[PDB]
Amino acid sequence: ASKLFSNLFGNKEMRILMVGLDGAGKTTVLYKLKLGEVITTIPTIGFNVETVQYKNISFTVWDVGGQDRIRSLWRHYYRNTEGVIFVIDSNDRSRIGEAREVMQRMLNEDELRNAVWLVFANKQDLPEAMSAAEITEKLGLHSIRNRPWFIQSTCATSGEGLYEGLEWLSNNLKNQS
Ligand SMILES: Nc1nc2c(ncn2[C@@H]2O[C@H](COP(=O)(O)OP(=O)(O)O)[C@@H](OP(=O)(O)O)[C@H]2O)c(=O)[nH]1
Ligand SMILES: [Mg+2]
Repeated sequence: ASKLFSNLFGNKEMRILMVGLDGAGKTTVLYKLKLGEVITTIPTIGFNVETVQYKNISFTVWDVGGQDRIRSLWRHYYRNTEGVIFVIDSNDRSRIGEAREVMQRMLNEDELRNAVWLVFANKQDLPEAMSAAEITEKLGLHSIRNRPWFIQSTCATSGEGLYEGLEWLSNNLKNQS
């Protein structure tokens, strides 16, 4: 319903996990992609998961936070993930430390070791927000080793940057059977 993601994604199977702190703009991203109905599943009371399935592309999304208590189920999703999209509210300096802590925990998860890392520096339409370079430094992305990563400036409201990021992801994502 969006445009040409059919040519991009083709018929390959990309299993994508999109997470980030609440308020980052993940749900906005899902709807803006216009790739399919956003499905809400609650595998466990209090744990809301949103999914979008487009041909062989799957997006699984949920909110994370500094005080998260990971559950076995989370790791079940992790094992089935080929690419991770971590969404950041570029205009929230008060929570960038929290995002860093959460993302660092994920970078150290055994079950996510092979996933390529795409960071969405979202809400870039706000001039007072942090730049992608600032976010790259704060998250410590340059210290990442043996794992492809990329940071993309985005505005989920307008959809700007979303294709560029998913393009990188599609070209770098490593398939796992
Ligand atoms: N300026 C701006 N805002 C954005 C962007 N993306 C999402 N937002 C806004 O950020 C708030 C949270 O987005 P949402 O998708 O629900 O976040 P989440 O799902 O990650 O928790 C929403 O504000 P509301 O509660 O006011 O609707 C939404 O409109 C963006 O690129 N730029
Ligand atoms: Mg949401």
